[PDB]
Amino acid sequence: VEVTKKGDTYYMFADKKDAGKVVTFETESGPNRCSIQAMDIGHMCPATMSYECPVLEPQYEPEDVDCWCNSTAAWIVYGTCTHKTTGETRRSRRSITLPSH
Amino acid sequence: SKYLIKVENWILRNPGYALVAAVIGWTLGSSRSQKIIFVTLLMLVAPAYS
Amino acid sequence: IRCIGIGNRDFIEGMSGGTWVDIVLEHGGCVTVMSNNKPTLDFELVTTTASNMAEVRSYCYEANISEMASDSRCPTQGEAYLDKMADSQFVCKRGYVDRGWGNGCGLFGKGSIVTCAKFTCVKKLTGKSIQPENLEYRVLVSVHASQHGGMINNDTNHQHDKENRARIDITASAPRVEVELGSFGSISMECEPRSGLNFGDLYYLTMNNKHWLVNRDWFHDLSLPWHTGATSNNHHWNNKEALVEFREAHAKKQTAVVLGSQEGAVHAALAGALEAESDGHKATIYSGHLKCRLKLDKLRLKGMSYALCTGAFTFARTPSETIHGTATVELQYAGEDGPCKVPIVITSDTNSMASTGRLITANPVVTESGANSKMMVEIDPPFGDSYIIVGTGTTKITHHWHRAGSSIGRAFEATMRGAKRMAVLGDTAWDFGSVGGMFNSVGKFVHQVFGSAFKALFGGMSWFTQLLIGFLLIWMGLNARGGTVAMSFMGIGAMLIFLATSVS
Ligand SMILES: *[C@@H]1O[C@H](CO)[C@@H](O)[C@H](O)[C@H]1NC(C)=O
Repeated sequence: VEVTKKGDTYYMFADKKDAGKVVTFETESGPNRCSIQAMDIGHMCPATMSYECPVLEPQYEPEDVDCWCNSTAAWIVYGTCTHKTTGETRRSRRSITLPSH
Repeated sequence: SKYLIKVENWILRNPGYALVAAVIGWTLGSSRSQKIIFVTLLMLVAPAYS
Repeated sequence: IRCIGIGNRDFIEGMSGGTWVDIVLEHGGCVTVMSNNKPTLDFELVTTTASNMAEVRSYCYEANISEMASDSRCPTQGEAYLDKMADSQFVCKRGYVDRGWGNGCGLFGKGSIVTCAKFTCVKKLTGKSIQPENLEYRVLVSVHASQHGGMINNDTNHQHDKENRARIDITASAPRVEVELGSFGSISMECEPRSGLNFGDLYYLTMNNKHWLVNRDWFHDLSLPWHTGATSNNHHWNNKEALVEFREAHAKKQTAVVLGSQEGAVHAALAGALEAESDGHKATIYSGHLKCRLKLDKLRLKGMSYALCTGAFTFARTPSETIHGTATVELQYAGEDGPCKVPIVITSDTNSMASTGRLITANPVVTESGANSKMMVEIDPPFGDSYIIVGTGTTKITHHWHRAGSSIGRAFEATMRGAKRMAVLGDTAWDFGSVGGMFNSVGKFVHQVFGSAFKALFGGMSWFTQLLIGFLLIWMGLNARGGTVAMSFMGIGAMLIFLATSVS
């Protein structure tokens, strides 16, 4: 995965292949091992979900969290689409109805 | 139907003679309905002289 | 000849000396105008044209999203913040989610989470308004010139003699038009686009190369993203949350999704809607009537000065009959005498030789000087049995014809139709300006309302007996001291005198 810093904050460009595995990079504090448990992760495409995942103490188990690192809070970003066909999932099935007349 | 249209067209073709015959037959009846029958006789015999 | 095969056909006759005459045209019918010395004309309204329509509002049924971002803050930190909140193209939602030691911070309370994403409209539909000054009507004018009557000339490319047919574009800017029919002459038309379909409660909906008409109170009720009509490459949208569905909640994020194509919903909702057609940016409407006034001053005949035909006339087929009791006759002429007048008479017996009916086509004539030529005419046979005779000498041909119904029935039907027509012409019927046209107007409409029955009823149109009947009726109404017996009798007498003064 790509690791960059824009304005004193770390961005981790993670593709689809690195799904369910940890990665180690370097910060101003030192080495950082960060785990990624993204279940709905997709291929690389303009539709990119990005969310900060926070640092926590190893003596606690993750709860409703699919990303955690231990140096600081790290911002993760990854595409969300199917088979690199340039198409989002858009599986909402809201089926909004309109008045007849 | 078959004869009404013919006599109607005949009346509309020469209404003067028809009105003359009608006013002649009007004064030759004993009762009102009898006068009507007498003028309808002329109305019916009007198309064919024979 | 454009008015032959039409279900909704009328008949308008004006005064002999009356140049002006008013008519009403329906989008599904036709009008036939005849006179004593003028050739028969046939008016039809083809299409209502709407052009240069302004845009009012545009909706977006199918949309896409990209660059979803979120930010979460737990208690003792305040509201969440994102730089993309201030941008009009990015939509976000706020919420509160439960947090704890498992999520990063200590205090046991709910925090503030915000999530926004871009919004790009891939497909959209548009709504236009219709103004009266944009409408433009098209009326075709045909002339009964004893044409062959063949339907081989559908478009306007060729096979349309410019002296036999014409097209007129009535606009709201200039309602006065001058029509040139070539050798026949010129006419004037003043049409008033009034009493049509209301266009203050209708919107022209364009969607997926298709078009509809919708109600204004319903167009604003639709729950979809929208934006007004502003010429620009990137537009600001409102109420786009109706197309972007956010998940319930998550301790660190929120994943939004976009709805699919709502084309099916719109197609289902517009089932009971009116439809139309369009070419480029112009639209075509098939509903709406029109009122017009025609001035026939320079209109004349074409073959009034021609001679008679000394050749051989023959029928080309059995004469057909239309729904209005009119008979079309298709003749074939043999000989080379040039354009000559067609001698045709209608009587009750071969020995009578007395004109009993009228002709819908005035001055029937042959158009070319060929050896074996063809022509067509349209006549109105009298009720009952009749004989059509064509030609003179020992070569004249005869044909039997029959027509059901009654003269009084047709007279009453025509009178009721004329009364309905005069009732439709509520405004712009008379003129209250300069004096001298008021008596002309009252005479004109009493003629247009009672001549159909006058011609059918009062004998053989002698023009001499009717005047005497009118005079004696006026005298009978004059020598009467009782009320309500002199006014009505004098009115009927004057009506009959005027109707005999007109053309019979
Ligand atoms: C993060 O945790 C890993 C786990 O072994 C450790 O190797 C690394 O040094 C930690 N980072 C720090 C303490 O900055």
